[PDB]
Amino acid sequence: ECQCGICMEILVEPVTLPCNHTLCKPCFQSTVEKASLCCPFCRRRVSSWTRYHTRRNSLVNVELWTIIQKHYPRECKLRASGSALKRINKELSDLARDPPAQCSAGPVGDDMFHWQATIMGPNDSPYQGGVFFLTIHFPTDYPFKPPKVAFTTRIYHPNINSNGSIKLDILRSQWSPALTISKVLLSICSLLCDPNPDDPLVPEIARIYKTDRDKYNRISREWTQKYAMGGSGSGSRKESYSIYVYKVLKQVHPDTGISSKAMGIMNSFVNDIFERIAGEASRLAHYNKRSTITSREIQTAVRLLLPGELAKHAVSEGTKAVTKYTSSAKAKTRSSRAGLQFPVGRVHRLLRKGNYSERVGAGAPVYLAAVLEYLTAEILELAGNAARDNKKTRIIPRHLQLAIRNDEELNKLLGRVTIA
Ligand SMILES: [Zn+2]
Ligand SMILES: [Zn+2]
Repeated sequence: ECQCGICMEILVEPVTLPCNHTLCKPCFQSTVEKASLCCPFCRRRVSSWTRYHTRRNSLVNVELWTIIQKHYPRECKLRASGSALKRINKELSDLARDPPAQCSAGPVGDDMFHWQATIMGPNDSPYQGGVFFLTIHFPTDYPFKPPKVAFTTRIYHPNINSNGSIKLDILRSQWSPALTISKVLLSICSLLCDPNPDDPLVPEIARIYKTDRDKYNRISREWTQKYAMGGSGSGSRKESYSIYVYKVLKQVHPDTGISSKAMGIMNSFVNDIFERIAGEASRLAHYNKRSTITSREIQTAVRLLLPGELAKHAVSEGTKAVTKYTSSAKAKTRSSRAGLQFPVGRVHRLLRKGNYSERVGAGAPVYLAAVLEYLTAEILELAGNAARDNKKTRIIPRHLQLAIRNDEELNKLLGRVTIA
């Protein structure tokens, strides 16, 4: 609990500066002794203090060091043996440990430096009942530089403008590494309950808030209604498509099996293709200020990321799936309605879960599921062919690597994925 405000790892050889900020010795030497010679929290000069004590081996607060060592030895010894990414990874764990009320945030797909966040309109405030989405961008120098935070949902606030920019001291001048994204999100919640009209970002809204509060409250609720009516993230657990890879392998090679080690690689392929297409689809949606990812954003992602004929075929399979899905009967399952083996409803959840956008249309998961199915069928067809070469009836990792390397286009697509 008595943690280092920089790295969020248990204080080892804590160093307490004259300003009485404390940071573990590793953080101190890297950020104060090696270059800055200033406190990373309040920026007070500690040059004279650092040189006087480094010569006498008296940087560590012995009293503080002995207490945490006896009380919490396991974490001191675990730690004993980049910084931005790890700090961001520790933030996500902190968010899961003490989830901030009315708030949630998580990375966009597998990109840790780009998060999505939701803020429920605080209770008894004119934004109550609305869900407000925000975009968070962690800089290279995190936590030494602030995170870029902005609203993507329009809101009526004296300190929030049409760009989604948030005028809030801790986001810039008063930012400190000791702050966490959870603390930042809770400060935004307070700002919604108690605007700061005397330091406005939108003077008109501040003047109305200062001279006609009834008006301000009315317009805030109308805006909350018109525009405001985002989770842990993708998580660390690896999804699997074994059920559906098996189904496709049966269609393509009914007399050929696939080993357990090979199936894990197939999952890796499918998960990698999902992440890349959805990630690009997320970029396009944000680029064009669209709240919903649809079949259009998925297609353009496939057109750009897939090579040559794979892209053309995948685009065809995705277009035919959506077309068949729109004309199908409403009663059957979504996968059945699109004529696919891969799970449409499940792909939609994973698209929603990955924080790729505020909303996800019904055509997107159909188009993406059909693309995943097609690419899976191509890999399995070639992998099965590769196995038949070696006089084998069961696909193994070696046959998967062969099929990818022997196909120019698939090698371009999956060559970077590691096969053991
Ligand atoms: Zn530290
Ligand atoms: Zn300080």
